[PDB]
Amino acid sequence: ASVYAWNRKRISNCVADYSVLYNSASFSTFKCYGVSPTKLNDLCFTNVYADSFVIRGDEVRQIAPGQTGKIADYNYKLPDDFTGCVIAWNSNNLDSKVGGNYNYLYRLFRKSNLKPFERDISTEIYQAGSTPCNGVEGFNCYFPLQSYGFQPTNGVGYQPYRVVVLSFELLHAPATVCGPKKSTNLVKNKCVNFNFNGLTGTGVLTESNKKFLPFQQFGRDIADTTDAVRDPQTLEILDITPCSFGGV
Amino acid sequence: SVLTQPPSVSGAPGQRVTISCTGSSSNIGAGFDVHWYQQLPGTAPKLLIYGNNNRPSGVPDRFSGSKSATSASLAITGLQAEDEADYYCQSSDSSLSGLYVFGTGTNVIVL
Amino acid sequence: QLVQSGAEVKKPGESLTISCKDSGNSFTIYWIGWVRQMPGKGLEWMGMIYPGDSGTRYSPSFEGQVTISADESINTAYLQWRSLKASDTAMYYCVRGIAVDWYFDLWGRGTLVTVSS
Amino acid sequence: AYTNSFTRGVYYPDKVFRSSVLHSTQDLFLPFFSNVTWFHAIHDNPVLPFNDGVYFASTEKSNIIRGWIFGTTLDSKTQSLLIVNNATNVVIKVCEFQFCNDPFLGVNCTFEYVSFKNLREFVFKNIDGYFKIYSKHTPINLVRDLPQGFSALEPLVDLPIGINITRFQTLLALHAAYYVGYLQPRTFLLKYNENGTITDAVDCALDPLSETKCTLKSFTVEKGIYQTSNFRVQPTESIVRFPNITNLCPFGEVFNATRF
Amino acid sequence: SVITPGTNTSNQVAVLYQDVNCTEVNVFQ
Ligand SMILES: *[C@@H]1O[C@H](CO)[C@@H](O[C@@H]2O[C@H](CO)[C@@H](O)[C@H](O)[C@H]2NC(C)=O)[C@H](O)[C@H]1NC(C)=O
Repeated sequence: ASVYAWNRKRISNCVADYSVLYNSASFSTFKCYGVSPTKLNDLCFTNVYADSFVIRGDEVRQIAPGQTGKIADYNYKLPDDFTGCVIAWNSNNLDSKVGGNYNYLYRLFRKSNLKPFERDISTEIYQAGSTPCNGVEGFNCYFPLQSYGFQPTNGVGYQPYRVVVLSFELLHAPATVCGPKKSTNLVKNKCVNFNFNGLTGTGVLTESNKKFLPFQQFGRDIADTTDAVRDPQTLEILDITPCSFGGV
Repeated sequence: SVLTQPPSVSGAPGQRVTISCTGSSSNIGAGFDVHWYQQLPGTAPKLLIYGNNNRPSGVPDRFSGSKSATSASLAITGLQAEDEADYYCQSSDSSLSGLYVFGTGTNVIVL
Repeated sequence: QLVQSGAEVKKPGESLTISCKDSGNSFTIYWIGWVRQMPGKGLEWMGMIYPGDSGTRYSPSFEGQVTISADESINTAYLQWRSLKASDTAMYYCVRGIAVDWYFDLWGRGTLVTVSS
Repeated sequence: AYTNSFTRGVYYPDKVFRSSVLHSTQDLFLPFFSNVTWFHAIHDNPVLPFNDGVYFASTEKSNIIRGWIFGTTLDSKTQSLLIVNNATNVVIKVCEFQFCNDPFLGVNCTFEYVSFKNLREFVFKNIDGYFKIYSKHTPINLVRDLPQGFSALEPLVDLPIGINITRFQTLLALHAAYYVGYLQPRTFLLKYNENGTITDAVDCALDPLSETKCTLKSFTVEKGIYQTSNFRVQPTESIVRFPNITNLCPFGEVFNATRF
Repeated sequence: SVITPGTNTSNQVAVLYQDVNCTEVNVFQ
């Protein structure tokens, strides 16, 4: 899709293997903010957003949090607290064409900046002058959408680049996109180290009389630590008691 | 994901003939052009129409074609005896699996 | 105009290599590739290579079975077979390919390969 | 007419379990003792701005209200959220329906989903593209006005639609009054009992007594004098002063130049 | 500051503004 009308893809209710994506050497730029790429195989997230577009090869540095320029300022602005990954690879031999390709357009003129994660497909004529444009091209009334015009023979600074942005929501919620890790039978009344949906800990899992609401998942104490969990496979509630300890 | 195509048709010299190539929303949908190719018996083949509206050099003007959403068709006005050949309709697909998919093929008989 | 080799006959199990040469001075601009046609039926796409950055694309029905390479100095594409089978006898065309619009433009005369046991 | 909001419009703020704890948090809530519009249904479907969320309420005896529409223009030009519950079926639609000139019920689509004696309350909000709808139905015995008391609101559905809603409308059956209140960003101190159900809360900015309650983090304040906040006068206007010069700096003299 | 009897008795309170001549803002100076 064009950079000014980028599509958004939903990923949920499946198991994803980020190892097969990371090991590929085709990608030229691969930057993950907030999460280490090699550890994505263990965490389980609640939802994945995928965004895809094509930009100029030299100007691929602009798609990053807290950046200023043309596309970031006017077409696609990333949030300042981004927690996700950005992948960008050369696509000269797939999107460029001899004699000029005009299937891709990019916005240039707008009155105000763009809020993060907002897509605009407005086609109104820019009004750079006091006179009304009346939907007629002319003085101070230009078409806001022009094409890049990719060609195979230009330098590195003009080849098209394909960019895909993956974003996760790290909010505590019922998780549905887990990594490929096999489950293990659970043991009660013994000091074990547990991993529930990516959250790790140590302690003893015991039976509980706590009445969670059907939508209610985790319980916390004063110190923000976890106190009771619900097993994802079997809808039971387990209290977590720290292992015995003491000075000698 | 091969494209559907009727086996063969017949025609008479001096009259218009028409052929069709039909597919699905995955192959011809989402605005994907269809091109046409020839097959001379025992000869290296040659192009007919690319982009569904343009036309190359060295081809007679008696050929035309257009697409209607899911289907596409071409017409020959005034077929002659040398039109004894095989014709192919080629399109693309959404994924990189089907970058180049061809139809089964169609043939015509004069008189 | 693209030149090629002749028609050859070989035993199954050996390795056969065909080559297609382009005389033009615009080799590293467009794509090159291969196509097969089984006698009596229509053709099917095989593989396609961009020599500008050695990009290689295959078809799912012809993955691993065959291998295709190309060189930007001699300006030639090689197609090599692992193990010839009795049912792979067909007519093979080296093809020049254009981008975006995804259509072929012009091809050579091709080559004929026969395998018998 | 107008009405007293009392203590309605309180919902669970997150999915974390707490019990017997006084927890303080800032969230969009219905300010206590506010004004809600009283609409009649005799012998009335205007266009109301959305502002920052909407608390909705109804009391029902014949199921006249059957659906809701939300959006910005409501003329098939932009996507509008449309919710209908017919008998035992629920339909949520985000398709660009061509609404009738005066929609009523007798007696480019990207999303479709298919699943006075009674008082039913709703809260509608949009947070980061998440449409959150809370609801609860309860039996009451009062016809004049809203019964006084407290009832927690539980969540049922969350929808990742992403519509910038500024106007809305209900669906009345024409040949069951309802109330509309507006949410604000007010800090609240909720008292989670032993069973995890919020039974009490205080409007932290309603009056100085509530401010003291917030400062001491308790529902009971002992006799004495306490310090709770600081008063500061806010500025009224901005005054910018610069020298009165008009000459233009010759940046182009140096930034052009044939040879450097 | 908020001057208040215990809630066990009443909910009526008084408000004291510290060290300000209260011209800018039943008042006893
Ligand atoms: C150097 O020269 C260029 C023109 O070749 C100047 O660019 C013009 O600047 C004026 C004043 O801002 C604009 O009205 C024109 O539209 C600009 N034209 C172009 C080509 O952009 C440039 O300002 C000069 N040096 C500086 C100060 O950057």
